[PDB]
Amino acid sequence: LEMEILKQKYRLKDLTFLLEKQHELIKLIIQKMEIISET
Amino acid sequence: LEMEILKQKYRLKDLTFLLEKQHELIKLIIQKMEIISET
Amino acid sequence: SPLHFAASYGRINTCQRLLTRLLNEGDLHGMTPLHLAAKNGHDKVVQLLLKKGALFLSDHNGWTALHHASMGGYTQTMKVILDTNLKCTDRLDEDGNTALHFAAREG
Repeated sequence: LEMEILKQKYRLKDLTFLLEKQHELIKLIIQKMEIISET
Repeated sequence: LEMEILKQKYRLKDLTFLLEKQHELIKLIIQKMEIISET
Repeated sequence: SPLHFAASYGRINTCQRLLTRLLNEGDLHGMTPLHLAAKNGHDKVVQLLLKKGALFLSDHNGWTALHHASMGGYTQTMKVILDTNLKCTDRLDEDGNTALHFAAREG
């Protein structure tokens, strides 16, 4: 069915956008994080 | 329908790759993180 | 508890500072620090634990550190394990599975 496939593709695109934002946030966490005992 | 399904499969593969990279990054965060008050 | 946490999460500097009743002691599931380090795929922690004379033991389900590294597909941890003791490759779990069985089943 075209409807289900296209709605799934929209959901997957939104998921990809959110995961890219999350990846950038985690990279920023690593950038700003304090590493002392495990340096 | 085949073209849409293949495009969705490619999107899912890219999402899997990104999520594996994110998982490795979060594991590294746990590796290097400071744990003092919650030891 | 601190050594188990550090081994399980790959905090190697904590492992070196904390280090043999502690090296080969399990938890309520029978997992030694080597078991947890292999399970989570920390080949450097596994290598350090092995150089301090940790023995290849079995947990409550009979799994070896090589069993736990194969279930997760951690090839580097498995290489570290296999280049020290060539006698844990064919150990048998409680249901008769080996490390090869888990690696093949998990893809």
